[PDB]
Amino acid sequence: MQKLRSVKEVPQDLTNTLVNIIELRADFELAMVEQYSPWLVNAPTVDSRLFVAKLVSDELNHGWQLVRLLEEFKVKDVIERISNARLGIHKLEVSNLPLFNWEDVIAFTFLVDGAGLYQLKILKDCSFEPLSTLASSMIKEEESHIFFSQNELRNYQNKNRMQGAINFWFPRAVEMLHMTWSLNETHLRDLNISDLTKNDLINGYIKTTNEELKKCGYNEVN
Amino acid sequence: KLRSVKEVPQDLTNTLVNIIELRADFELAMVEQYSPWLVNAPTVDSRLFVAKLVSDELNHGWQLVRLLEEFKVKDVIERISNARLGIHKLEVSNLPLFNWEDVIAFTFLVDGAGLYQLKILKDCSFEPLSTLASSMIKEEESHIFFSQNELRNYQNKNRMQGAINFWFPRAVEMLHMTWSLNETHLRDLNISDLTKNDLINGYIKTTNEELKKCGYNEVNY
Repeated sequence: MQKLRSVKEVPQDLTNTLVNIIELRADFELAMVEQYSPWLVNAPTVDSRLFVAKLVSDELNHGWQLVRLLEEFKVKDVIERISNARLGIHKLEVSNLPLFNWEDVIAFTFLVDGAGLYQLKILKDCSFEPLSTLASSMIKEEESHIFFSQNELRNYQNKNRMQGAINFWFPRAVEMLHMTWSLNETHLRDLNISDLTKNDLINGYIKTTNEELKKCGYNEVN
Repeated sequence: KLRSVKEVPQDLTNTLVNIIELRADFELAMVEQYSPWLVNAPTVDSRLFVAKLVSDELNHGWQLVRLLEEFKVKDVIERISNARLGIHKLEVSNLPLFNWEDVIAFTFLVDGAGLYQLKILKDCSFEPLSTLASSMIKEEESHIFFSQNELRNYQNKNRMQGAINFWFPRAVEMLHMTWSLNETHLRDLNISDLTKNDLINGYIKTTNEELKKCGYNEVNY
């Protein structure tokens, strides 16, 4: 397919869907800044606190690189809405939930941030070059978040308390993946990202995640 | 020059531990003080800076705590780890930064005053602390540079002056908190400059000159 290097190369018909895709991703990552911030001080170990600092730094930098992409689209009201968004007025329900306990941080990183990586791997093939380049550079940082959470899962002592957190966040991660299904299918095909709304992504996410949970010593969520 | 804890005489150990503890507590308190501003700073560049400062202070603070592990002071390490707003050593470390002008004034004046002390600690006889103090100077100087730019660009100059007038005497008070340390022990550790009046007089003089160059009124203590 032919690439779209600039906003000038994007037809007016595609702008609203492309803006909404970038807005949704910017809001998701900036919400993580609020959700993970209490754990800079309260994470159980030194290495854990250092990781929370890295993730917060990564999501904040990712988030404002996405918002900087929107400046080229002349959508000042969308940018102001993203900037003023706080817990309770984020787009996704999963973005309006605080992470009160350490097992919520682990389960959220592994399952919700995990589900977001499945979407990011689709966006790396987007016809709009500024977004596909930005999505590709973010994958390595998100994979280190999953790797850390996988290690925290294996090392967690209260396996019953951890399972309870997995059982809470797993269906919410699945519901989050369904939130793209309202986007224009014709616009997604033109942007080469129609894989976002197919059932195969959700079935593949459930299958692989349940396989990883088993391998980490936890019960599958079905 | 003292390369390890084995090389440190017993009569300096308590003073050296207290110096490292005080610095570790100051920097970890900044994590709590600056954390609300990751989301609430007024601009994108401001939020990015708060992330960098939080990351810097958290990494240096826990590197300072790692030094105390060889001194056999597990109760001191546990006290530092459990410290939260209200039980930090310094009064200035128990004050939240409620408004953006408090963040600017705190960075420029309190973190500024801490850089004056850090420049003295870079010459400490105890090698693991002097090396650690030297590596943070560049990171702390970027915090001051940012706050100087935020000062110049601040629109409500009267509201900014109020924040300066509040934090300047508290930064001066903070510098006096080393005056309870053993003077003989500080000379032996080559850090006696910490308790000299020249440091406080030089800090007030330079800060007031720096304040005027940014378009603000001097503070007389």
